[PDB]
Amino acid sequence: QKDLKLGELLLQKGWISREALEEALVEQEKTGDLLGRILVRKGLPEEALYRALAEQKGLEFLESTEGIVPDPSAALLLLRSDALRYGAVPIGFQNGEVEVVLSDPRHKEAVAQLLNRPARFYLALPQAWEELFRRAY
Amino acid sequence: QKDLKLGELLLQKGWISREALEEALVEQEKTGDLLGRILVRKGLPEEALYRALAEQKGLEFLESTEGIVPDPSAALLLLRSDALRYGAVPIGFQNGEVEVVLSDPRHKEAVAQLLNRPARFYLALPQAWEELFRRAY
Amino acid sequence: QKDLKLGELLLQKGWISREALEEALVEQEKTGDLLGRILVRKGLPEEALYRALAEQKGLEFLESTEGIVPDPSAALLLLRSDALRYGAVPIGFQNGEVEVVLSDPRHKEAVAQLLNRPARFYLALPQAWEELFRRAY
Amino acid sequence: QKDLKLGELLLQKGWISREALEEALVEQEKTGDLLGRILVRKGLPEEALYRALAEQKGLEFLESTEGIVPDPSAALLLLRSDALRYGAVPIGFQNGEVEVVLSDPRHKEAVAQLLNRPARFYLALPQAWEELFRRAY
Amino acid sequence: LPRAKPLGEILVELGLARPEDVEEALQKQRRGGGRLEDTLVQSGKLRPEALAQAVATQLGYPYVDPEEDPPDPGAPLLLPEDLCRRYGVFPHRLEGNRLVLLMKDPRNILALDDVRLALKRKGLNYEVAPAVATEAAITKLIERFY
Amino acid sequence: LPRAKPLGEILVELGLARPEDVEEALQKQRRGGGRLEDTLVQSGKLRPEALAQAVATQLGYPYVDPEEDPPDPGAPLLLPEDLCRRYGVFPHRLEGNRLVLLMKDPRNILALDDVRLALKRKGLNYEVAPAVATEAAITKLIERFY
Amino acid sequence: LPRAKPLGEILVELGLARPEDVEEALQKQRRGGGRLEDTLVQSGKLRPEALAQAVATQLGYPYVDPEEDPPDPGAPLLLPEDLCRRYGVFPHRLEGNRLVLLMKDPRNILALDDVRLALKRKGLNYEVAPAVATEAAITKLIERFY
Amino acid sequence: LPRAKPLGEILVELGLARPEDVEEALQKQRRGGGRLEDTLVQSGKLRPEALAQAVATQLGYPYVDPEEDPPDPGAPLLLPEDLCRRYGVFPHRLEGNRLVLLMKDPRNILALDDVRLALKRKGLNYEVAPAVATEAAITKLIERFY
Repeated sequence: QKDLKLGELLLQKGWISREALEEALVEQEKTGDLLGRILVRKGLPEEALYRALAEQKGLEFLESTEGIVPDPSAALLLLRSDALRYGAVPIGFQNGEVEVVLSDPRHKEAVAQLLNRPARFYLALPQAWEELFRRAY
Repeated sequence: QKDLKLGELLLQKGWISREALEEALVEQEKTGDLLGRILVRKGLPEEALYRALAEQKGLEFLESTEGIVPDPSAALLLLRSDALRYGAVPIGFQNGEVEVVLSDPRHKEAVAQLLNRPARFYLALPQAWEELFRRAY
Repeated sequence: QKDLKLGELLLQKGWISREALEEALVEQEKTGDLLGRILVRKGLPEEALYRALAEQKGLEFLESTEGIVPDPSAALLLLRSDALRYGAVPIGFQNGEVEVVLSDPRHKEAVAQLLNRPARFYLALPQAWEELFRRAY
Repeated sequence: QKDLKLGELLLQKGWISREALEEALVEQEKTGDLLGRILVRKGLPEEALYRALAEQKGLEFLESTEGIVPDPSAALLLLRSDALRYGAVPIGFQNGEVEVVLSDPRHKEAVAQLLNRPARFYLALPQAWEELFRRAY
Repeated sequence: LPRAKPLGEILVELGLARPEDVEEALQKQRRGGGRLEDTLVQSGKLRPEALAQAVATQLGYPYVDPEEDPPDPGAPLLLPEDLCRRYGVFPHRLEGNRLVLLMKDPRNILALDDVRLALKRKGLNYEVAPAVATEAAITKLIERFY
Repeated sequence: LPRAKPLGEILVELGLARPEDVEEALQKQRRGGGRLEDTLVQSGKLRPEALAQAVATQLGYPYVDPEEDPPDPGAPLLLPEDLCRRYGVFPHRLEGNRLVLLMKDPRNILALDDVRLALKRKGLNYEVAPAVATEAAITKLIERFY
Repeated sequence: LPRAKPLGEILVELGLARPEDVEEALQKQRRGGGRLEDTLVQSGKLRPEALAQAVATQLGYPYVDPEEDPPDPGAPLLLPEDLCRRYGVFPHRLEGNRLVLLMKDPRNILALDDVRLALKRKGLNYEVAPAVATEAAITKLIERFY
Repeated sequence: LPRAKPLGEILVELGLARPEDVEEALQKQRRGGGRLEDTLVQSGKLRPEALAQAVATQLGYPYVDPEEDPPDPGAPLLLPEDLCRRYGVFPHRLEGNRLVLLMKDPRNILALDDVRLALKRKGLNYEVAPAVATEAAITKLIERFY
């Protein structure tokens, strides 16, 4: 349930409008999805979402489309289409370890997935995540 | 159930009348409410309680809810009446760290309420701790 | 189980009349009762017994309840009559051992108290136990 | 069965008379008792056997009845007469410890006695064994 | 009270010492040259607890109990034994350069500040975030790290 | 170097400072001599996010959370706590010659130069790309490793 | 210290000696170079156990048996092994500036002042509470805990 | 001291040696100036068997094989290897002040004196709790622990 406050940090960074925050929050309370993956599209860039969120939830920062690698061994838990609406996907796979891309670390329902092996959460650019989603699973 | 005994430290530092201790212990068995929470009202001058309790459990001797802000999600975990006889509305709620500011960590029957997960204890004045409910539930 | 000859320190350290030992030793040998509690009152001071048992069993002699402070972890649940009749309270921890204060470490029904955890046993006089009765619960 | 010929060394060392060796050795093969033990008192000072055992078998070199303390907790494990022929008194007891002190760990007829629990061999005289058994058996 | 007012009188407010003890200590500091707290300790008036309970409260500083409270093992790299002894202080919890300057008497702000500056002489660029423990516990705490 | 855009003006482009705040900081470069980047942090002409984001925007940097973002054991070996705290920095993951350096101001060349000599004399080839984080975590990253 | 009664004389009061043993042993130490506390038994008069229980008694302190009483490790490290061995003493309970010192001879001021200095180097400004023990028992205590 | 029944002649009386070997040992006395005792074994004249029983006979000693008898690992440090091997001795179980010193000849007073001093200067209070054993096996035992 906690982070160093999504929405608010994004507003402080000049990344979202006050309206993006509030409408997104209404959608959060209405749907169960949380504010972060909701702020985006309501005014927030996903890049901005992810950058602030990385600071907010204990995440190690991830790479661009020239960096992060797809792997069904880990990704077979979150479908490219779930990954797409979520904004998140597992990264690579060791027999004893998975690295994971988050979107919104507060999205209670979704952040509960991804970890398809002992694993660690990370976060960065949506460009990377989209290409990753579509190849990973 | 380990402590330096509320009511005894209180008498030792000039914090209570002896009668506060004796009657509050009776009410503490007959109603089951915490001795300390009861002592304030039975003849203990507020801060006097918390300072003894902080000595009893080796706790930080704290400031008010200006800084010690409660958690409404955690507050709604307990019936506020459970939390009130307990002597605190919880702050935070980690699996190995609920933050609790009890009015009497000594009282063996009400002290046993609330902590579905163990607490790390700290403690300030009752003004703060009752405000802690006003600020959460 | 080995010891350093219960009864011998009592004589050698000038703690008893030899009579305490011989009568008591005979009762241990003939009745099956234990030499520790058997020895006292036979020409053996209570203090004298406990200092011998303390050394003989690798245990420690205790002073009055200014020293033998009960541990509420158990003492608030413990009946005052248990503190008195076993002459015993389980206390704190050290290494993995929890202290057992006892009226007689040879008297295994009392050493039994505590033993959910490893323990070193500690020793004291009937008055230590009556005072502990009076203060512990 | 094997060792550095327990009991023959004694002749070499002047510890026994020639006659002691010849008689005891005939008795060894004839009776099953072994030369080491059989030689005592055949022209063999018992101590000299222990010098030989300390040398030919390697048992911890211990002492006579004025040295080694009897203890029925263990002595009752083996019959005094056979034990005397065997050459040992089992001494002392902890749940995890018994000492066995033996004059003839060659004894083809019964060498395996006593050390069938957390115990090991030590070395001392029949003089001690008989007296220590009579004092505790 | 306790609040701003000197140790002794604030001890009265928490039942730690009486108006009489604090007045005699004031009479003593007239030649003693110390603070009410120092003459209360010097005159044999204070309990280690008396100090800790009222002084922390006095300045909005925490009263901490070192048997449990953050006996930070890296904090002696900022306020070492040398300095611990100099002011009757101990380095509870580091915060950047900051130090929870556990002290027998934070009422003596200038002593907290002298330590602050002395922290630079030993380690990081200070910033005292002071506290007090039972004076006896401050002593035991210091012993635990040297 | 680093160069690219000026920090002050970027703070403003992000809507995280007034040009008026940038100018006062510049006046500090005339009223003390620190450069715009030093003067902004010294004069408080940066919304916290302005500094961090503006530099991340100005030059190009990652957003991390140092509480968990790997405090590589080589990091306390690499850059000492006194220096680290003075310049608001602490190494995270060491990457061969390179470094992800936690830093309050990834553009401030003076701060970076003092850091550089330490990161040059020990561990790395400097090759530093400082990271963005809340000061609370910068503080904790420096604080916890030494 | 405290000054103490003569050891032999306290043994007389306890029914453990004649004044003849006290003075004869005293005349022995006057030539021998040892203490009355040693010569009561070195002169072959009084039992060393009697002497051991009696010296603390001689001072108003208890008999404490070293094979029983807990040698709180801080205490033997507080007062070094060589220094302990030197006086026939072994450290126990600590509090504030206090140390219980279990001695074959509680009267032995060489310990108490050299101990004082050791305690002060550690951080305790002395307040030793001598207690007495059988020399062999503290010998074993000394052998077992530094 | 020690005294009792002289080793030379008893080595012979036991039927384990000739008077001629006592004399050749004595020739070492004539060619070195030591005692019988010493030379009976040091010059290699009287049989080891003679010494096993005779040394044991002269003063009262046990005889034991060092390769097996519990060679108390701390005891080897009680007598530094060259002060151990030169005299054919090895420290076994310690008994408080006492040492079970296993030696080729516990009556060889020259070798024994060098060892005794080592067992007080380097060792315990000597108070030997001795035994007899060939030098070869003893030496192997010494080597195993130093």
